[PDB]
Amino acid sequence: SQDLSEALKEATKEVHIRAENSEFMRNFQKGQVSREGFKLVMASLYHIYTALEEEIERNKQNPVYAPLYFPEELHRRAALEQDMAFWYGPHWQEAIPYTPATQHYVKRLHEVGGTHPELLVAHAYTRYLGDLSGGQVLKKIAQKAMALPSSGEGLAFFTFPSIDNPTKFKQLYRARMNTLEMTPEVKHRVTEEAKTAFLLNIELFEELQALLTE
Ligand code: HEM
Ligand SMILES: Clc1ccc(CCC2(Cn3ccnc3)OCCO2)cc1
Ligand SMILES: [Cl-]
Repeated sequence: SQDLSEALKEATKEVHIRAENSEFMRNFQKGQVSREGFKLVMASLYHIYTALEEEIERNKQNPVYAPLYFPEELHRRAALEQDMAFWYGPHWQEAIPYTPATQHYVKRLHEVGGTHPELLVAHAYTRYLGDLSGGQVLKKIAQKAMALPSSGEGLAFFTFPSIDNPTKFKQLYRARMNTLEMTPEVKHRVTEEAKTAFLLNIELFEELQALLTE
């Protein structure tokens, strides 16, 4: 049939266009982004990734994910912790927010990681394949807007020190992604979960936009 890496690209091209042009994003690309909303986004990602990576570890030995286990090159938890200490200070752990939409996302992550590990790959895709495609353009909007150092403090999340060429790594990852055992049943559910992952995102951005509009 059709390769998984391309079945997912197709299955999410529509919803990607709705997320890329959601209100919050539309605002971010306008350079209009306060420290307040940015910290909000970063804190939320910290929870999302802490959940995703905690589940990837639980299933790293599992053949439904194993081929994609790249902690040293992809994982964001460590980088996000550095960003949390930078934005929220030393005791950020007891100061960061945990909004409802974020909880919904984390809840789903644990469900998949605990009971539908074969779908776990739909979330690594949505999250990591995305981070290797445009954390370059938005990175620059951020630095400009808030006056952040080229050195990287406060933007650890956006850097990949162990990956030289993200485009090339992304290609490798796609190929590896296509070596996983796939059956109609699984290929169907996996792409379906990727659309859900996008919606959880779109929902999260609508919720943050709401909060910021005091
Ligand atoms: C600030 C709004 C966004 C912009 C401007 C943006 C832009 C892009 C661009 C330019 C690409 C690469 C295009 C290509 O394939 O040649 C891309 C890929 C991707 N984006 Fe976004 N994106 C945005 C938001 C999102 C969101 C909210 C998600 C979901 C967390 C997301 C998930 C992805 C994924 C999964 C890919 C890789 C698809 C693939 O190549 O198979 N993006 N994005
Ligand atoms: Cl404000 C904000 C919101 C979301 C992120 C996260 C990662 C990311 C990764 N990504 C970039 C292009 N396509 C996906 O998702 C959307 C924009 O960047 C950073 C900053
Ligand atoms: Cl939608």
